[PDB]
Amino acid sequence: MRVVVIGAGVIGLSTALCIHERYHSVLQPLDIKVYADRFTPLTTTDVAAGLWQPYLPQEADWSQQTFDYLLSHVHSPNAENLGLFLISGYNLFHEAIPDPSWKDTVLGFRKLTPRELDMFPDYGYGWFHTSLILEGKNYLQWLTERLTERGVKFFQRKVESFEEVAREGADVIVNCTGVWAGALQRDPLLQPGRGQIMKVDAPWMKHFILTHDPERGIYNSPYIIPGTQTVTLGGIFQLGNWSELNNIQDHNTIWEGCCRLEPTLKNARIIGERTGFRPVRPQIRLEREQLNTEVIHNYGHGGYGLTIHWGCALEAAKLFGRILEEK
Amino acid sequence: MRVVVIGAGVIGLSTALCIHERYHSVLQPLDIKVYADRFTPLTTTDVAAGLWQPYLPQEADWSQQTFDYLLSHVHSPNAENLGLFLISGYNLFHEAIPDPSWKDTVLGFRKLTPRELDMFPDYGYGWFHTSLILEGKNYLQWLTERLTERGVKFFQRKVESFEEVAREGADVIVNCTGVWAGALQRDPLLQPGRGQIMKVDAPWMKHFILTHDPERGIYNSPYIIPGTQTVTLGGIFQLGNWSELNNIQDHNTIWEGCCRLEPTLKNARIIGERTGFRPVRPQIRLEREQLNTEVIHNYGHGGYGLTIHWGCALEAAKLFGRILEEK
Ligand SMILES: Cc1cc2nc3c(=O)[nH]c(=O)nc-3n(C[C@H](O)[C@H](O)[C@H](O)COP(=O)(O)OP(=O)(O)OC[C@H]3O[C@@H](n4cnc5c(N)ncnc54)[C@H](O)[C@@H]3O)c2cc1C
Ligand SMILES: Cc1cc2nc3c(=O)[nH]c(=O)nc-3n(C[C@H](O)[C@H](O)[C@H](O)COP(=O)(O)OP(=O)(O)OC[C@H]3O[C@@H](n4cnc5c(N)ncnc54)[C@H](O)[C@@H]3O)c2cc1C
Ligand SMILES: O=C(O)c1cc2occc2[nH]1
Ligand SMILES: O=C(O)c1cc2occc2[nH]1
Repeated sequence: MRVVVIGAGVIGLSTALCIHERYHSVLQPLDIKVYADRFTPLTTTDVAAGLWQPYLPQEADWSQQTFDYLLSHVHSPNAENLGLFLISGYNLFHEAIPDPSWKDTVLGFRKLTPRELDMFPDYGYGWFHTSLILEGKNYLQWLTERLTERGVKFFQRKVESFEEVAREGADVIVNCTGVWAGALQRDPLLQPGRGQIMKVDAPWMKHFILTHDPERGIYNSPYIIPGTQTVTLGGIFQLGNWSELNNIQDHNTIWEGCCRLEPTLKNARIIGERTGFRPVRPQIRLEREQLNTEVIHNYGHGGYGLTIHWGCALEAAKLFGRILEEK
Repeated sequence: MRVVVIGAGVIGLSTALCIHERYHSVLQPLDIKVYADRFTPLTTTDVAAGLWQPYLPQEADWSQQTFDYLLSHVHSPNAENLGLFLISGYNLFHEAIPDPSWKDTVLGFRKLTPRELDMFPDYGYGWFHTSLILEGKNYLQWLTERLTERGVKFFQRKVESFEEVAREGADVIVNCTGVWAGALQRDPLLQPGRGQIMKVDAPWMKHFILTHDPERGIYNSPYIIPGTQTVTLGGIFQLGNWSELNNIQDHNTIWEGCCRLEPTLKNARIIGERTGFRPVRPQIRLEREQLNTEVIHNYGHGGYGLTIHWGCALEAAKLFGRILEEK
């Protein structure tokens, strides 16, 4: 049993990891190799601030599975090398809207008192809550090391095709190709959703602030997310846009929006800045297909890959076990 | 006159700025575009620690042009913006060797003394001199800034060939594709010299230390070049290895190597870790070739492209002014 996971963001490495935790004891030899053309810190996953938060329905179970999972680890000392921690903060809107499904997964969820709404002249409604953050860059790095302990080998290649990989002699292929899955098997329902962010030095920001606006659309209005080192600013989401390139208006839009939202930001040193492509699909593709060869796809996580990736991996891992059960 | 520059490393952006800096006041209009599929922080450039030093005809001159031009700007306000500063430290050898030809270009060149030579107890000899560091990341940003205020537009684009660009409307194509040059036109002299590095936190390190040993060969023994915010630990050179993926054996090699050079780094926290491809050629190809259309080649700067970039950039400008005349 010779497995090739293609892809090395959060999705591809969790999966590999899950599959190894659960299966290596049960065969005989389990050989897993990962193929990506990009490793940290050059993946979409390296540009996510990594806040846990879904969109405003197995996907709910999955996110939640990942929340209970990370949380059960936040007060361990692996947590640091994971870049895992807890953070509170605001969601802000113009109009009233219903509580989300994750109401009760996050900690201490509630509506904002008028006095807390007094500080954001521009918003009429909000939530406060405690969530948690997984920095992509460290996460990816921790995953890397845990894989490398479990003797899992990496290779840098662009895979042109699944046949490429079956002919080398994979029995099982796991496609974790994020936004790039179309290149391998066509997907009219996968589109990139271009994001941009800046990293600024603002170590007094201890809260996340996310704003929402119906005309702007999802992930397209100011947000501010404190990290371990820098505070992440962003609020760019443009469907169908494949330019891996920082752009000047986006920079401004981010800067003006973020400073307006939080004037104190005006003196924060810009540290760096980056673009990525959220794998937008109306729904994560997470499912088996036969080629003689077996394929588990697991892409189309859009703007919530960190939030969900571990229910996905545990789910990809039952698919892997359902296969062997047919052998 | 339609001008297209391929590459956003120090070479392309350099030559670009420098071409525009010289001929914007004569044509009428000079329309300049940059096409690259990779920009900061994913070029080979953002990988260099950026320390000025050639090996041990024309390139000699180009290096000293680059070094003088950086010295003329070392005490200016934009040095910080540029990521440029003075640094001294050591070159350590097993045997005596001839003085290098840039002896008089760097400042205060000298032979190490007995007391100094007692500090590296594996090395019978070397030099101390004062040099400068031009930090790879900061520099490209600075350059993108100059080019952008200047109206040079950038596009994210893997160019599949010269004609495709030719057929758009380009009069001059400037070829700055580093190690990939050979994909646009076969060049069997040009090869990868993979290096890996780590960036550590050791801000008590105020000197560079280059070691050398022909029995490992070029860039293939330990080195410690301090930067603005961290210190680069290196010593890896692999001819023909095309794996962009940090390697654990190479990690150990650099780690063990430097902590032996400089025992003090065993307590240094590891910040990050990068692989790049040095465009290794027996010389820089910087020459004209007509394909119809005009092509200036500027690529193959091995492991001293920041050391030499302004010179080559000056020479590529020149070649450009000559193309005008003919037209
Ligand atoms: C600006 C921005 C902010 C974000 N913030 C958050 C956040 O706060 N919280 C959260 O939960 N999510 C966030 N996300 C969403 C999240 O970052 C992504 O949904 C998720 O990382 C995608 O993971 P992936 O592993 O599927 O893709 P990637 O990390 O992009 O990895 C896909 C891998 O597949 C490889 N690959 C593709 N094609 C091939 C090929 N043919 N051959 C070999 N390898 C191939 C690629 O090299 C890469 O290694 C954000 C996204 C963006 C853009
Ligand atoms: C570990 C390491 C340390 C180094 N340290 C130093 C140092 O201290 N001092 C020093 O002087 N030098 C150092 N160097 C050498 C230096 O990094 C290189 O000489 C220099 O970066 C080369 O710059 P570039 O413009 O040639 O190529 P690159 O940085 O690689 O830029 C090439 C560009 O062209 C693009 N491209 C290529 N083909 C196409 C195409 N078909 N279509 C569109 N775009 C294309 C790429 O995406 C990229 O943007 C170091 C190198 C390494 C690997
Ligand atoms: O811009 C984004 O993709 C984004 C920001 C953010 O905060 C929590 C989840 C999330 N996604
Ligand atoms: O590793 C390299 O390629 C490299 C190291 C170094 O120190 C001065 C120039 C230079 N290049």
